[PDB]
Amino acid sequence: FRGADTYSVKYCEQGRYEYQRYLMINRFPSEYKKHFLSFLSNIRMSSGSAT
Amino acid sequence: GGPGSPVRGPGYYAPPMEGEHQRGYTAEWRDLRNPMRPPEFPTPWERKYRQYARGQHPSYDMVYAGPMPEIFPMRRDFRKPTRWDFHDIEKQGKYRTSGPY
Amino acid sequence: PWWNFQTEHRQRCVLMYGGARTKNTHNANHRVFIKKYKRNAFPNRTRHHWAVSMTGVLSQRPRRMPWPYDLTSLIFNQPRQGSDKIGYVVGTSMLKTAVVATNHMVYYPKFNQRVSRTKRFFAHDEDLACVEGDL
Amino acid sequence: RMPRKPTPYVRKFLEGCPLPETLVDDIAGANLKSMAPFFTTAPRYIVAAESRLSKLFFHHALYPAGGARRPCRVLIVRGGRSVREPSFTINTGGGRGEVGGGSRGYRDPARR
Amino acid sequence: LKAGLLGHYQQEAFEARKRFEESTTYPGPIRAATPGDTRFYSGSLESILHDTDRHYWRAVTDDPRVQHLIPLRIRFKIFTWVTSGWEQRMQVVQIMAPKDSTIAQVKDLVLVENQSPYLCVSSFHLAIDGKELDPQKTLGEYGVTEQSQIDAIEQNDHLLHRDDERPRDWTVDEITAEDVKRSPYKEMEMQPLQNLAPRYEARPKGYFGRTYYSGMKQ
RNA sequence: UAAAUUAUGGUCAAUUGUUAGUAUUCAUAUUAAUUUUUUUAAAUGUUUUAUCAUUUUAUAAAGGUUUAUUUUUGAAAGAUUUUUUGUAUAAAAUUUUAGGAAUAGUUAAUAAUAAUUUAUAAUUUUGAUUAGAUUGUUUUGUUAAUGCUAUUAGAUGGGUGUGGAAAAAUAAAAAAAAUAAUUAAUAUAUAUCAAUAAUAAAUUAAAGGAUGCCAGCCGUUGCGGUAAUUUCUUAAAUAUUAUACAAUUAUCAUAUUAAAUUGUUAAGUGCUGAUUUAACCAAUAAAAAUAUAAAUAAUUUUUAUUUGUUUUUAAACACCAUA
RNA sequence: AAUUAUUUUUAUAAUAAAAAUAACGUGCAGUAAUUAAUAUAUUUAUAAAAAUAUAUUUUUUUUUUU
Repeated sequence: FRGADTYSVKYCEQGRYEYQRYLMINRFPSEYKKHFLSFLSNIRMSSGSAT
Repeated sequence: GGPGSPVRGPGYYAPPMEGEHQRGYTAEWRDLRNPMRPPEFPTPWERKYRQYARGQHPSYDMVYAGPMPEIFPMRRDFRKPTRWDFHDIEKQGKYRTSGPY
Repeated sequence: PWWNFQTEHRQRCVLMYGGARTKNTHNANHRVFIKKYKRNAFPNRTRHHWAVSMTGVLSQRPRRMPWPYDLTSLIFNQPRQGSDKIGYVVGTSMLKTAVVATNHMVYYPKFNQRVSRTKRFFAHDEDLACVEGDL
Repeated sequence: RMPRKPTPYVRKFLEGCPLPETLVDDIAGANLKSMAPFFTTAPRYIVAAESRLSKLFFHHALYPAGGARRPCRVLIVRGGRSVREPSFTINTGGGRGEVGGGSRGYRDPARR
Repeated sequence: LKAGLLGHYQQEAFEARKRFEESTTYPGPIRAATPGDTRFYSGSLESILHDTDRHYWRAVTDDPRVQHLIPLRIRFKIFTWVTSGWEQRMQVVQIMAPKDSTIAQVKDLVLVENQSPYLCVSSFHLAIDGKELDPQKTLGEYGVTEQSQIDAIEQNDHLLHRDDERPRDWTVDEITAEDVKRSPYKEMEMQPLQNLAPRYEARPKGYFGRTYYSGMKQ
């Protein structure tokens, strides 16, 4: 069953992250606020203890 | 397909579609069984792979190694429990017996 | 080779349930329906049952399913299915509330049909600005 | 849920007739719910089961739940005789520690 | 609604927008209004505690929270102990009073930055070069500016009636941070927050294992 | 009406087995079978602790019926700390019934936790409520097939209000706070006895039968004919219809229109149709967007036949002997 | 002497067991010298029948042909 089967050379000669297509993800403004605040808190987490 | 499925439309024909949906179903959606070109990359890096994105493998004289098919008696299922087959999840499941031979 | 989405689904099932993908269930079981009531005295007023009624939500024939390609998905990007709709105000008997009639599409592969259904939603307008007939 | 093979017929629901736990407890001598209304002078037979008899249940056997003034009965316990090994203190090892032997009541029958 | 008419309606809307942009021709410079807040956040309901009254990300600072204020200095008569004893000296407190505040309001503000347990303990009155100030007189009516030497004469009463009922950090936004150990004008307000824990994503969405076929997206 | 322009000055073809993929057997497959095997008899030792207590140990079954859900931060993970502040509760969408109708501890608003209030509220023929069936379930099977067909992941408002969370009366074991043990096929029954029954629960290896009949001169003597003779010694169900030739249950049911229908207040006529393919006048023939657009339609009407209505009540004619 | 393809009934200050029915009309069935057919409805005890009312249809050339 398909013992000898090959694929294009584009697959093996593509660069990294060439295939990613630009799609605009949409989310609610409440989601925007929630995620922005969460990311800001995570950035501001103080180092030393476990970070 | 619904929640987890990547499939977006029926395989061959569908109801009439409009605008971007028709454009996508007709041209732009991923068609992974295409034998001439693979799915198409974004604009800046499709041009530079245009001449790698034809055909499947450049050799048209491939000498088939491996086992020969059995034409009598013809078996229906080849499903056996195996200990070291890491591809069993794929070796299972019905597949179409249509190929070059 | 290229595999189906069924192969991906089988992989997921095997990983989560540990190899449990199916059981090869018997398919040709000979069912029978045994009638208990009289020929024309079934105990119901609207629908009378006299055969083997199958009770599938997505396992009933003729097949049908949501069709995500319609006006709403055509006219604006949504964060999530059914998040944003466009309809007509149908009733305003409730205070600070508008009843909006919205439509969607169901798909029947057997007949290759795209039939438009309708759904009614209680919306909210705090300042009583919606009148019946507003889009 | 439990797997069940489908069947086109009606399924039978057996209710069963097990051996009454109350009877097993009564013969073992370990029934703490029974109240005998009338006190009697007649031997009571009990069959020891896997060393389920103890001081707690034997106290009730002596003084039944009906309310008694004296052990006024003979109490036959088939089997139930125990044999106790001697006890000695191990001084070797990490420290002093008793070894009490044990009672081989149910484990060693009287006659093979 | 029939989707086939979307193209025709798009053409009609394009033409209507062009007619609007062409006929009325009455745009102009209009002051923008603060966007207020919305009650219709998505997801499940939120509790009372976290109802900070903003349900979207606004990266600007609108007018209502902006205040016009002047950095006044208030002098205090303090006595220091030198080898001889009780030498007289001077102590100052920085106060950020709004331009339109009254002298009584400025005094009440000074009551609030007096973290010192020794400085504002007895009733006092504000004065300029000895001339006492009317407590119901506006700063502009006295002409006082930051370059204005103003003294606080502490009458030797006691039991100064206080009301900490007004939080030190009270803006129109009605935020109430429990810690009132420093004024908002002194707090840096931008520093690492150690009272928390960074949490990574432990819930895979669609991809759990051996082969990333499609990732079961959505 | 464009009228046959002279370079014919370049002929010498095709085939070399090299692939842009649903392909159709009305009878072969497909099931219970020709090949169905294999076992299974309950009565039970989780643990540590400061000791008559306290700490750790949150989804067994049958029944009842199942929306289409769930990140208690709160316990643990877990750390230079600290919160029972680390946003878990939401929505969209897809169900069945030969005899098809009503539903309600009800909808929204609210200074109302815990509604003495206000409203022309809410569900439903686009098929609701109840009743019946009923876990869902592109995984099964079949086919040339977007057809048909099959299914066991779960969940659980009165048993302690404990707990971070009820998931709590059973536990093929996910090792559970000292390295119990860690090259073993053990995942043992061997936790071997004990009332108790194979009713029942699970599982598919590859270390000769049928089967009678008969008055003996006639009592219930119980003789015989008679060792009585004939019938018994791959198919059924079928998947593949994914099409309805065909007509003798048919399964019902848009009124056939400018050549037509209607006329009292409007025309014409003894009912216009005996003659005659032709019939005065009035009303009535077209008139939104869109052909792709997947509901762009209405839910009414009766010119035909019977029957009622009543009917000094038709004179008649024809049927009876009313109509 | 030619041409012809299942259901019903029933119970008391006592509360489901008894009875009966069913199974296309079809036997020794209908007046054949033989009496138009088809549809729909009304009636009458010859009812698998007949009568009445309406409608359509059946012509084989010497009437008609936009």
